[PDB]
Amino acid sequence: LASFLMQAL
Repeated sequence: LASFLMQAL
């Protein structure tokens, strides 16, 4: 999940 939110960056 973290990566799915951090993809914004």
